[PDB]
Amino acid sequence: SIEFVRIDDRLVHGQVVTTWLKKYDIEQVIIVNDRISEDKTRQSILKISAPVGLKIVFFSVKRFVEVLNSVPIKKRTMLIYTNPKDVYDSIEGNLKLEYLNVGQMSEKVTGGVALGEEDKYYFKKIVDKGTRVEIQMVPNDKVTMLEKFL
Repeated sequence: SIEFVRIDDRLVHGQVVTTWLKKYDIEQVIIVNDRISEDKTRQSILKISAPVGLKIVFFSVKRFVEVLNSVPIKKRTMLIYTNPKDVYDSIEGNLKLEYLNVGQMSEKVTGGVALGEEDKYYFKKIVDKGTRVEIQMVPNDKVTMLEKFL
């Protein structure tokens, strides 16, 4: 029951994410990131910043792939990544991804997304695997298809 997967440098920072948690009626955010999965300090800050009723879990890519293949996911879940490489590695780990939302990436391509060489490489692999990829900060924001810049 992964409802929504998003690439966002802010993660759970601000009013940006909560629009998405309302829209998809999210009960659970999984932040899938190696560094954050390592770092209790940034986990504590993100837990401190999360809205009232939200369960937040942190996984490395490896561990998340393992869980994905070993555990059914009941709660309505939003996955947040910070880069397309971890998304593609999750796809090879059997994440079925028809639609991928890109929030903020901090070179410049559009207002909110700054792409490197690695980013363009993996984004191209994602769009190649069939995934529909949309830059959109907020549900009311204008959609731009990322393939545009690939």
